[PDB]
Amino acid sequence: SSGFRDFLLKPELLRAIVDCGFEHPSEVQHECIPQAILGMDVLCQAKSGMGKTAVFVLATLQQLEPVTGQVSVLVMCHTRELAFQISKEYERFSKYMPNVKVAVFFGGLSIKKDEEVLKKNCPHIVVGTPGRILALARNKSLNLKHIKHFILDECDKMLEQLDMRRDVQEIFRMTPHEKQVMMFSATLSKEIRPVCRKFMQDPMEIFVDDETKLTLHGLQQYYVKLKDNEKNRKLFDLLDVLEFNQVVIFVKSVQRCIALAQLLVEQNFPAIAIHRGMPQEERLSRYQQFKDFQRRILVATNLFGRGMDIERVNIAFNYDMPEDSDTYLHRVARAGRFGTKGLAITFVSDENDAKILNDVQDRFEVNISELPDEIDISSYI
Amino acid sequence: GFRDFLLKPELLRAIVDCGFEHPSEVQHECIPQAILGMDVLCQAKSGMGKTAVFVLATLQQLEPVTGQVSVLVMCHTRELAFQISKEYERFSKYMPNVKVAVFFGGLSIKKDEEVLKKNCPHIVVGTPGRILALARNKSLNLKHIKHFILDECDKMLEQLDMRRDVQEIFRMTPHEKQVMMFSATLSKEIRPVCRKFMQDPMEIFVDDETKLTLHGLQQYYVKLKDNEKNRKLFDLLDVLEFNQVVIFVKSVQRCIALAQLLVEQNFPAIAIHRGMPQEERLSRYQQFKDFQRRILVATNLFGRGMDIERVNIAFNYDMPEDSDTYLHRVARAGRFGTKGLAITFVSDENDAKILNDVQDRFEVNISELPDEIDISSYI
Amino acid sequence: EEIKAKALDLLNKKLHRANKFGQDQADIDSLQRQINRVEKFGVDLNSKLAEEL
RNA sequence: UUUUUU
RNA sequence: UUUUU
Ligand SMILES: Nc1ncnc2c1ncn2[C@@H]1O[C@H](COP(=O)(O)OP(=O)(O)O)[C@@H](O)[C@H]1O
Ligand SMILES: Nc1ncnc2c1ncn2[C@@H]1O[C@H](COP(=O)(O)OP(=O)(O)O)[C@@H](O)[C@H]1O
Ligand code: BEF
Ligand code: BEF
Ligand SMILES: [Mg+2]
Ligand SMILES: [Mg+2]
Repeated sequence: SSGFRDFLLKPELLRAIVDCGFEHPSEVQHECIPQAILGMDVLCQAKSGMGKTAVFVLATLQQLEPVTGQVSVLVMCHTRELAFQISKEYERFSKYMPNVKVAVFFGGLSIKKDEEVLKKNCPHIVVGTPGRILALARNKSLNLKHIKHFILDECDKMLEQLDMRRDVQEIFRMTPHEKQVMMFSATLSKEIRPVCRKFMQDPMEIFVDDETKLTLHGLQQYYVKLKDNEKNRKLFDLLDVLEFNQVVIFVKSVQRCIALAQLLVEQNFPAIAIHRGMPQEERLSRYQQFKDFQRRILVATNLFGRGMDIERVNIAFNYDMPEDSDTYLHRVARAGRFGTKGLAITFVSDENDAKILNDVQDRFEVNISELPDEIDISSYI
Repeated sequence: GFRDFLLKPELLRAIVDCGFEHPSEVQHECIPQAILGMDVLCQAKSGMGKTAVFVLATLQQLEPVTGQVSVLVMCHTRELAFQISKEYERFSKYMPNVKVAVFFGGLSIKKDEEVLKKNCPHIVVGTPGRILALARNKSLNLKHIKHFILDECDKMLEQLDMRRDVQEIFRMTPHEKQVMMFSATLSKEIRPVCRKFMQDPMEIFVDDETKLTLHGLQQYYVKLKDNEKNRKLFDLLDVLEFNQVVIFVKSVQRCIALAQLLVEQNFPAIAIHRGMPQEERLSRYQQFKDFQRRILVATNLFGRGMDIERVNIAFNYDMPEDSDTYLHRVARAGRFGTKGLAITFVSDENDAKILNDVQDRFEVNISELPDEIDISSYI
Repeated sequence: EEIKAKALDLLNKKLHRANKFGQDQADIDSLQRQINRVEKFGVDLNSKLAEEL
């Protein structure tokens, strides 16, 4: 056959990819995987939702030699749900490598469960969030001196945060100096390339520096001008006329997330909410039912703005304007995964809202038409 | 045919104004004799113009004298007295020197004395209780009346309390006068009671009661228990097209509850019954006849006499107590021979016995309600 | 779903009676906007439409 | 019961 | 807005 055969991956890895239904690699996979399995450090930037996860999952599994009772791979990201998503993704590609063990560690759940996992059934791959991982390392429950692969996803966001940056630096110090380091994101500010660069020796550099190509040309993106009072009524009408399977609606605070979710419910919209402050077991149950297509409407903070891969999200809503063009590009990317078509609607409330939307329009050479009153169902799905 | 009656031209002008083209049977039979001042005991078919008979006959004979009341008309309910008074105004359109007035309870008697002392009418319509009170305190002078009319006379004299009041009012009036009584039902037992008020009167009886039924009415029934009555009515009110309906119940308390429940199903229903303040009763009655509301829930207060043109359906939510009540009640719809619908809820075996009593007595068929009916067949 | 279909029956009667008895046009649209929303989704037990239940 | 000055 | 407590 053709396609993924070019890499000469392990047969049990290739049998996993077949069961995933994938037919051909994306450009980032073709470019980055063959170098990644050699042990090279990589700094990878590529179009949103184009298969960055499978790059470091397949490459680590390819290079992995399982050692019983010893953690060889560490993968970290900025949100607990993303770490959960990455762990299950590791499980689906290690489907035919029964000896490989994967675990996920994050806060909001008892540390003793994480400790019991480590001391009773030690994994070869650990994914998790910087806080809990660092806590387990200081605990000495998590032995990080056998680490051969150090992976950061959404690395620019993880390193734009100095409190999180120092935590990942403190975690980085307790790992062997000779090991692979790979960092992934769709956004790489020219400011933060050196910050990631300090973590690697002679990395391969995948850059999209000229951001003409960062846009998802399979998405139709519009906007509407309206007051804050008109935001809710316009949202209600749009949710009534537009046909969709699933929708993500982004607000700028926890207060707005809870209030809009409650207001949608009282209008008989089966809306769920996810945000920090929920019990972690509850927001895991709410993340799963959205992923398993048991709820149609999700209201979220920027907690859901990056990396989330939901199969049936057709529309993305900017009920509040994103803080920057970085956050905008990741939120709109929650629809149209792997280049399928979708829809993105942005609310322009005040001066600063139009200020940012003209920035993102200019930065990407994109057209954002004012929203027409009738849209083809063929257009966005 | 109204020309032959030899009425006053203004009176004849009022007849054409309200659109009458041909007199009814009761109008042909009774009007010429009633013009002459003869006592009349009249029974006639429901809604076939008995009111016009004694309104026109008294207006024809009336020789107004500014200080005195000449015609007294009484009936059993306040709203019927109100209806009759506006019927006098309607036929007094071209007789400007004629004054009419209505007196009934539930309104201040001082205002009734005010109209008597300051602008005394020639014709008074009222209910026996208020009329008796005005006559005893001497505000109402009954010594000049020359015409004494009872409408729904059988019901008015079957009530012993009301018969006693009417008798006392009668004894305050001159012996030389015309007395006329009207109803759609005149029992064998009550005819002599009416006759004792009269002297050699013309008698109009319907002894073949099979011709008291309105063959322009479709009459059906449904067998139901009291639990099932509420929503069978709900679906019937949804399915059947109508201009106006009247829904009859057996008590004031049931009238309040059913009306309130109907509004909460967003049927714009109104209720009339005793215990409503009379201003609310009249204003509620007026808007229903003004076509402001479509659904009326009522006790027997509305069970006879009431003349609303667009009542197409009459509902017996509770079984009428006897066959007379059924006859008058069902006749609130299909006025003057027009097409209407009648639906009766039969609750227990006694209700079925009452229904069977009705269809035997009138030789009328009350078939079970079919699942779907034609709009033209009752409109 | 037994709740879903029978919620549609209450609305299909409120809408019917609103038309039959001359309701305000805002009410007609509000009921229809709710009917089509209930078909596109379920019945949320915490919704204010659960007042009738 | 319903209705009839209070 | 997110990241052990
Ligand atoms: N070669 C491929 N063919 C088809 N789908 C793929 C391929 N690689 C990845 N995908 C799918 O694309 C979706 C988005 O991938 P993800 O790794 O979340 O994107 P990114 O991390 O680049 O934002 C996932 O559901 C994944 O299964
Ligand atoms: N000759 C006629 N032609 C048409 N309508 C009439 C005629 N006589 C009376 N009516 C109407 O019939 C309706 C009911 O009459 P009504 O006197 O209340 O009947 P009854 O008192 O005999 O039950 C009234 O609206 C009246 O205007
Ligand atoms: F850039 Be992908 F959506 F993680
Ligand atoms: F007898 Be009629 F209906 F006054
Ligand atoms: Mg990702
Ligand atoms: Mg009459």
